[PDB]
Amino acid sequence: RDIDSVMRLAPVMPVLVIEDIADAKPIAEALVAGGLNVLEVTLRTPCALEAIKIMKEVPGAVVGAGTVLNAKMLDQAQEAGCEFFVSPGLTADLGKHAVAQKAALLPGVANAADVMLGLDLGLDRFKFFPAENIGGLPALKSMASVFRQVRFCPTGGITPASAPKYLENPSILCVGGSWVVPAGKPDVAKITALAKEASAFKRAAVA
Amino acid sequence: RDIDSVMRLAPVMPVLVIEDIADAKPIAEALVAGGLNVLEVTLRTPCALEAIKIMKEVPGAVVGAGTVLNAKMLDQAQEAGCEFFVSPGLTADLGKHAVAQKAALLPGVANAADVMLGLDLGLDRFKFFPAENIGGLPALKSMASVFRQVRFCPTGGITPASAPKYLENPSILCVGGSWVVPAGKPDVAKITALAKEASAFKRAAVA
Amino acid sequence: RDIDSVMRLAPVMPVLVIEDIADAKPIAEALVAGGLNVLEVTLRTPCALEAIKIMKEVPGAVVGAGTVLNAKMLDQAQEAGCEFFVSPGLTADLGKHAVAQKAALLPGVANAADVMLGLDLGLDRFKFFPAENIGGLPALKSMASVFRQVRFCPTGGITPASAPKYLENPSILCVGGSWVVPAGKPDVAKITALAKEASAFKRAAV
Repeated sequence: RDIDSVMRLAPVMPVLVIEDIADAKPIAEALVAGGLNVLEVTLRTPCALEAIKIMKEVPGAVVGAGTVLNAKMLDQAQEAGCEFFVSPGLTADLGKHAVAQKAALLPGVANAADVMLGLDLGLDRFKFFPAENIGGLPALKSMASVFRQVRFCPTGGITPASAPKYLENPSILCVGGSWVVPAGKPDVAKITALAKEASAFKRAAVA
Repeated sequence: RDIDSVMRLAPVMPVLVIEDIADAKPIAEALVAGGLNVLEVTLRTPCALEAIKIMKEVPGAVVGAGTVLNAKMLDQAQEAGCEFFVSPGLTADLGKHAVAQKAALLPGVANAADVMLGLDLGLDRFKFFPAENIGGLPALKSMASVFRQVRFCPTGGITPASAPKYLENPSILCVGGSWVVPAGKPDVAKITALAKEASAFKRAAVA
Repeated sequence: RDIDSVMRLAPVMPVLVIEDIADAKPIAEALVAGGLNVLEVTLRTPCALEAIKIMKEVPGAVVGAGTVLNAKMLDQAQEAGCEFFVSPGLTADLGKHAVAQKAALLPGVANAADVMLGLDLGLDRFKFFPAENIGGLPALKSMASVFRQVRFCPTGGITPASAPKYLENPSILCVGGSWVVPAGKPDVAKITALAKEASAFKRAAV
């Protein structure tokens, strides 16, 4: 499954920071019950690859790795069973490797030079990151109107209040956010409710 | 003619999106009558290279291509007769190719690394894009005071109201804007009047 | 001395634009008397390498070069006696060269791709520049929370009022600023007082 398809499965891609492996299964189950099957587990905590291997066992879960900073990490996340890969930015190295490896990479962009490098490598789906701190929807629209063939997932500072505005733009296939898994102790009921709310967001884009 | 000379010809560089080839000659005539000889035709529409070939026949018109994403597009724009090339960002590839080809490229920058990559390739004139979404004049002043040898053309969200503020800064040679060719149906009188207005903007950099 | 140590010496790294070589010694003396020993002399003026050579003779001065755009300029700044190097951004070339040369480079980053390139080269201390124009503390926090191993010095639009907010974040080791050497005629008393004031900023990191 290529990255464009992953982006269309759900309106919101939860960005998970797993601080305790005990939380992995319940978080994943709650998200999936709520209709958010596509899970980005960030490689920001030491227990992240275990957490991935655990969520991967949850039926319906499409588990990816975030915070993939280089080819090494991408290779590790792959071995662990990740179906796609998110990185906060793009380097030529990470890109060339993802392409070579047929890996569904969703790399971060912040400006035209980033997208252009992406395009040169044969990539056309990017994470706009960190969205709210680098110009927000206005900045993304400017990029979208220049790179017509490109589609985005904005992440960074997006909330339940701002997500539907981004999703009204057809250049945006989904948004990333952590508001869906709050605090630090998992409340399966709260998570499932926030996920239901979020999985019902309308998108302009043909999903 | 090198890119610095192009930038000094006029205070405003119209950013044209030509949707109907019938409009190319009249738009170009109107702009040139108005004192805006330097025309950026964006490669955002299917008829853009024809349009360039038409405007190129207009006496006094200095026609360039915008939205040049890669070396392929640059080569095509060149074959078509473009005198200069604008891109929304800069890659090492597009840059090395422009330099090699002696093409007057005016590439987009959004931050210091972009400028630094430009400088390494032997380029010192950049488009700051999309200006109003990446910090505006305050951001551009910061860059300008660091890269003293560099000069800019900001494009992106600039209006008749903001253009003279950018043009007061001597690091700015001109600005790009699309306000000069409004709507989608050409009014030669309106265009010429808006161009006269804009061609009389004072610039610190050019008397 | 590596770059992480330079960053910890003082809370504020003055960013100096020396417009007149006569001003170099007095500025450096005043800053050092004020407890800001770490001086970044930007290579933005024609007299900057002379200025560096002068400030380098000032006892207690740790002099670096700023606005190092490439390997050539780094090598020149080195020859002139600089102990560390700051650049507004990072290129693979400048980075590879700094690493190869064991030079304490503090390069500018503005987004994740910049940091990622840094990390690939073995660097983990960056200047976030120009801070106030590319998202400020909020943007920096977003970066810091993604790149947990990295530490920053924000520069660009920082003031005495905002500097302590940045320094409360433990990902930030120090800030750069020019407010400490005002105007364009040096007032040794004003400079020393502003430097004392700035040298007493608390930092979460140190």
